[PDB]
Amino acid sequence: DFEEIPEEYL
Amino acid sequence: ADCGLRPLFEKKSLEDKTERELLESYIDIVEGSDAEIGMSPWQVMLFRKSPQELLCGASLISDRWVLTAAHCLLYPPWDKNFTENDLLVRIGKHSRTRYERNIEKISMLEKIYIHPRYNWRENLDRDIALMKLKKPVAFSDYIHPVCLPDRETAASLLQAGYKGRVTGWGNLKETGQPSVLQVVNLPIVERPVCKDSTRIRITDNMFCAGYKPDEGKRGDACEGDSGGPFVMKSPFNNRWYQMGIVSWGEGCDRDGKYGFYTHVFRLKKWIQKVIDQF
Ligand SMILES: Nc1ncc([C@H]2CC[C@H](NC(=O)[C@@H]3C=CCn4c(=O)n(CCS(=O)(=O)c5ccccc5)c(=O)n43)CC2)[nH]1
Ligand code: NA
Ligand code: NA
Repeated sequence: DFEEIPEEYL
Repeated sequence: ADCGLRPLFEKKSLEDKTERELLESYIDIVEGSDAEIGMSPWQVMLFRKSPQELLCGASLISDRWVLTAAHCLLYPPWDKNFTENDLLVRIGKHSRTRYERNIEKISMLEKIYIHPRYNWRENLDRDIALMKLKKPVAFSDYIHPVCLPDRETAASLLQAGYKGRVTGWGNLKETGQPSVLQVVNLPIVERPVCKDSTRIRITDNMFCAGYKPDEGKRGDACEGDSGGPFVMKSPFNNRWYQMGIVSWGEGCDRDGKYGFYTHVFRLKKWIQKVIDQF
């Protein structure tokens, strides 16, 4: 449901 | 220090659209409304890394600590037991699902601290946990900590009939999901009424809030709102204080049922203790 978040956050 | 003074309202001497309702009760989310931008700068989103999902609400109490409900991280009967590497904390959000570029700040957790006496076996008594951020978040117009009550703030505001405010991205009905952060102002309810509404054993670490089936106003926290803040504005110094944490309730917004909140002041000693012990 969520827009992807900056990969660096994972 | 600067706690509970919102950059976009108190600081510029602007009032949000429903605060008068709070203040007017001090004797001068289901069924909420969309929050205004920067209305709840301390509202934090507990985010699951994988799958990527909203776990719970939470609140910023300093530049490095987040307060939430312990049942948000640990609930063995549902095989719930999150580690700091399991979650992400998202601060300064408005929109529930979109990544608010240049507005929100996403943080990693350093340590999770659950109340040692959190009673998950019976009634979620002492449902509180602290999460310390890997790095301090920088305050802004949309990110700002709430104040923790002191004994005399707790004393004068925590009264039946006095309204508090709950915010969250939680379900819109027991049986809907907002796109934007929702608000609802609810009255604190007399403890006997709280007790008489449930079979569960109510402890002093709790308070309930909501309207009476007769009062003719509705509203309640719901799924996904868990761990969020129940706050009040002090009419003495104009600051916002977190009195409660969304804990538990039977259904959402049922007639003759109330939401139950972790009594932040009662557990403030544990909060201080872990904050300057780590
Ligand atoms: N009205 C209202 N406002 C906010 C809400 C809540 C609606 C749902 C959420 N709360 C929960 O998922 C918690 C957490 C763990 C266990 N659990 C239960 O089994 N019950 C429900 C069963 S119970 O109430 O008999 C119970 C209480 C305490 C421990 C176990 C069971 C319950 O309420 N909880 C978030 C706020 N409701
Ligand atoms: Na009872
Ligand atoms: Na109700």
